[PDB]
This record gives sequence, structure tokens and C-alpha cells, in this order.
Amino acid sequence: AITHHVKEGHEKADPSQFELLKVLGQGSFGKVFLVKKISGSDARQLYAMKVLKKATLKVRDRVRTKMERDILVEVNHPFIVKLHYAFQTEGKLYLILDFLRGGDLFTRLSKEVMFTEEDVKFYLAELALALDHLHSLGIIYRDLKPENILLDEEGHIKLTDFGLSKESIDHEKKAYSFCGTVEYMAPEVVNRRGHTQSADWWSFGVLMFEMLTGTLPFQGKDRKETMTMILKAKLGMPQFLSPEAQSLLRMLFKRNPANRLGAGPDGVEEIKRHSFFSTIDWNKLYRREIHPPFKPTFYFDP
Ligand SMILES: COc1cc(Nc2nc3cccc(-c4c(F)cccc4OC)c3o2)cc(OC)c1OC
Repeated sequence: AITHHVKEGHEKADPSQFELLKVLGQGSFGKVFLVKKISGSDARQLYAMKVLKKATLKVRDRVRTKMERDILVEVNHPFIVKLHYAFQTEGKLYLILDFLRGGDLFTRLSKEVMFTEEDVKFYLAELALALDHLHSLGIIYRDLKPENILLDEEGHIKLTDFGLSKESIDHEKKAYSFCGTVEYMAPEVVNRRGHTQSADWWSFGVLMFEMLTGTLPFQGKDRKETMTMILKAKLGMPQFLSPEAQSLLRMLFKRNPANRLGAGPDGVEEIKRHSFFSTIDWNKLYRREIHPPFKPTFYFDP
């Protein structure tokens, strides 16, 4: 067949269609900005714009930005951020995502020091459904940390940053990269022996421990000491934690990933049916029908 030398025409989304309002923070590979759509059907809509600079030279950040885009296009879940646009210019990549009005969980955690078990149960329950959705698509999230847990105006969670995630992890395939925040890494991630979706359940345990106590379970004076402390996994259990919380933590903190809660044949069901989550109606939770525990004039002349 002879090639028809003609070009398809399309009106392309450009960064000029989004008014820059302020810098929201720093994502895995670039800055995130609050922007407002100028034109089209979604005019006046607020979004979060993630920008990757000098994209042509930053080859590893570029391949992961493309993977992040691909993950976001594939996912359809209540607790996972929606991607609205993805486009590029010379040396710049852009992702236009939902703007989460409630800020991140780290800001709330730092202000409160620690959360009640009722609050932790809520956050982890929505997170377990989001993680399981990613696992069903062959994805390892890998970058759990409270900075990556965003809240909407209602107080429900959203996972938003997939820059450090891993795709195509199914059957006997393992990932070997050493990326993410060290304090949340599973032992198999730290010792470079290969990791799968079960590494996310160790991270889920770290996040749980931090939310309940205000501190990290395995941490040393520097990143190298934290690494060897994760490999030893000698956990000092705070005595204000309930028996249900202590059971879940010990079942998640299994150094052998094959023996970790959520790694058995029932997958996420092993976590969903744990006593710590016994008051959770998982169907109502997925339907966003569970009230979040936290939701993020003087003149008088009658
Ligand atoms: C990180 O701090 C804030 C973030 C938001 N909202 C928000 N929606 C987002 C959608 C995608 C990404 C981010 C994000 C970000 F904006 C900065 C750093 C990391 C991020 O995600 C892990 C998002 O952040 C909203 C805020 O206040 C209303 C924040 O406090 C300044």
C-alpha cells in the first residue's frame, strides 16, 4: 500500500489556555501549579497543572511522566485523581489534573501530630480500595507517604502522583528500582531483591503506624541507618494502640513478602476482612457514602 502524504488537523491543548494562579508544591519530577481554564466548555474551571521542564535531557523523568500519563488514562476509580489533559511543547510536558481543594494529609497530620483510630481506619479503607484497583491493572504504587494523599472538598482521599509507580508487574515479573521515600520502603525494596504489589502493603503499614503514633516505625539517624533498620524490622509497639491495630501492623510488617497480609491468594480481601476494618461497609465506602471524619460578617441591623 502506497502512503498518503497528508496530515490530520486538530485543535491542540496548549499551556496558554490555562491561567497560572499559584504554585501548589513539588511533585515527583516537577512543580504543580493551580491553574484556571481560560477557554472552551470547561472555561473558569480550576485544575492542578504538573510541568516537567528540560524534558529532552531528563530522559528518566520523561519515560516516567509518559508512564504516569498512561496509568492516569487507564484508571477509573473514586479515590484516584482524574487526568483532564496531557500535552507538550519543546522541552516541556504538562499534565492537567483535578485540583484537590482539601490539601494533603501530611498538612493535617503535622497539625494534629496523630489521628484517632476512627480517622486512620477511614483513610486506610479508601486507600486500600485505590491500591487494589492499581494492583488489578498490574501497577505497584510504591510512593505511599502522607504528601501523596490528597483530600477533596468533602474530605475523601485521592492518590495523584504516579511518577515513581511501576506498570506491567504480573505473573512472575518483579521491579528492581530503588525509588520513593526510604522510611516507607518494604525490606525487599531496600535489599534490591525484587518487589511486586505486596511492597505496597508494607508501605500501607508504615503509613498506618505514622498516622496512629505521629512517628515512623523504622528510622535511623540518616537514610543508610533507616535502610538497615527496615531490614531488621525490630518494631517497638506503642501501648496506646488497640489490639486490632497491633494485629494489622504485625500482619503487614512481615519481611518475607509472600507471608505479608494482602499477599495471599485472596489479595486485598485479607486486608478488608481484618478485625481493624470490621465496622467498614466497603460498598458504601466505594460509593463515597461514608462521611469523612474531617471536612477540609460583623454588620448587624435587624
Ligand atoms: C500540596 O499542597 C496543596 C495541594 C492542593 N491540591 C492539589 N491537587 C493536586 C492534584 C495533583 C497533584 C497535586 C500535588 C501538588 F499540588 C503538590 C505536590 C504534590 C502533589 O500531589 C502529590 C495536587 O495538589 C491544595 C492545597 O491547598 C488547598 C495545597 O496546599 C497548598
